[PDB]
Amino acid sequence: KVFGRCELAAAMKRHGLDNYRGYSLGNWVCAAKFESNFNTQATNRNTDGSTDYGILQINSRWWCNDGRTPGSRNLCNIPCSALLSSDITASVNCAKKIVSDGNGMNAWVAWRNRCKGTDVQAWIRGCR
Ligand SMILES: [Cl-]
Ligand SMILES: [Cl-]
Ligand SMILES: [Pt+2]
Ligand SMILES: [Pt+2]
Ligand SMILES: [Pt+2]
Ligand SMILES: [Pt+2]
Ligand SMILES: [Pt+2]
Ligand SMILES: [Pt+2]
Repeated sequence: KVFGRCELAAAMKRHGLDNYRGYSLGNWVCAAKFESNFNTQATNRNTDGSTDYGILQINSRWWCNDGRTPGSRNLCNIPCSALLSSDITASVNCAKKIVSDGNGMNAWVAWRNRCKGTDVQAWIRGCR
C-alpha cells in the first residue's frame, strides 16, 4: 500500500504515536515520507548483509529477523516480513521498541536529515 499523508497520520494517531516519547505526529509522518515514500512494501537490500524493511525502513541487523543477516539481535521479536504488511501496527510497535531501546528518532537517518528542525506539521496540516 502507498499511504496518503493524512491517512497515515490518522493511522499513526490511532496507535498512539502523537507525542510518543515527546515526538509529535508530524515527526512520524515525515519520517515515513522520507524513509519509504509512504510505501508499506519498501525494501532496501544493503551490501552489509542487512535489509531495511517497510514504511519506516527498519533494519534486519538489530530489529527484525530475516534469517540472512549476520549479527541478528531481533530486538522487536518479529520476522522482517511482518514489517511489509499493509496495516502499520507491527512497524509502529517496532518503532516504539526502537525508541524504548535507548534511541531517539535520530535512529532514522531520514528523520535526522529531512525532518529534524523542519515544519513537520506541514505533513499533518489540512488533514481531517
Ligand atoms: Cl487501532
Ligand atoms: Cl484500527
Ligand atoms: Pt500493499
Ligand atoms: Pt490501524
Ligand atoms: Pt489501528
Ligand atoms: Pt495500534
Ligand atoms: Pt498500537
Ligand atoms: Pt490496529
